[PDB]
Amino acid sequence: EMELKLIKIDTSHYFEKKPGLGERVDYAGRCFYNKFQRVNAMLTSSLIQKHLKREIEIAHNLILRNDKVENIVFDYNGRNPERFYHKAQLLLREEGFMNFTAYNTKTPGHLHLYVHKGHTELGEGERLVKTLSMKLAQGLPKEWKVFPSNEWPKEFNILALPYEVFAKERGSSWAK
Ligand SMILES: Nc1nc2c(ncn2[C@H]2C[C@H](O)[C@@H](COP(=O)(O)OP(=O)(O)OP(=O)(O)O)O2)c(=O)[nH]1
Repeated sequence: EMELKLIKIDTSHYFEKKPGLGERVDYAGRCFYNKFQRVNAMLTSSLIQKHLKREIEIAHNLILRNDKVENIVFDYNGRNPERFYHKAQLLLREEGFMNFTAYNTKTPGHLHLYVHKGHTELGEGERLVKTLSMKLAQGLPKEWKVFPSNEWPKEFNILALPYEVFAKERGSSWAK
């Protein structure tokens, strides 16, 4: 199971997955089909339970007002989450990140790994997560996407609510 965990989800609005298809979006010379509809109403406790029951499929917006993000995220889409998570956690602690949480997503094997950085300017967070992704791809075949990213439209920087906690690490360091 899992109760309520602090990704510091923005609850002012949410995104609902719709059947289809998806609405065409052109972005940076490329085509996207958007299968999620923004809902301009609060993400309530009621709605999350419905999501956990799989009666609905809701996503929260990674990008906060003033283009800040609270988390950078690895979206792992492979079938070896334990191997992925092991190499990711070694990389993270080493690059200074000791606070992160991996959650199970809808497809067995898949995860979202949130790195609990704190409010970060959007561009900087895009860059930092890309750089980590590159470092990680040296030691593992790339079967993840990273968030936030400018590779897709701003509204595709959303994450389906997590279903279960896969793993979690916490810590603090002090030198000199
Ligand atoms: N706005 C928008 N966001 C999307 C769309 N497709 C995916 N996303 C966002 C929400 C998803 O949680 C996130 C990662 O996409 P994935 O296809 O890996 O889905 P997800 O991780 O939720 O499930 P899974 O890997 O299948 O366990 O990307 C879309 O068509 N429109």
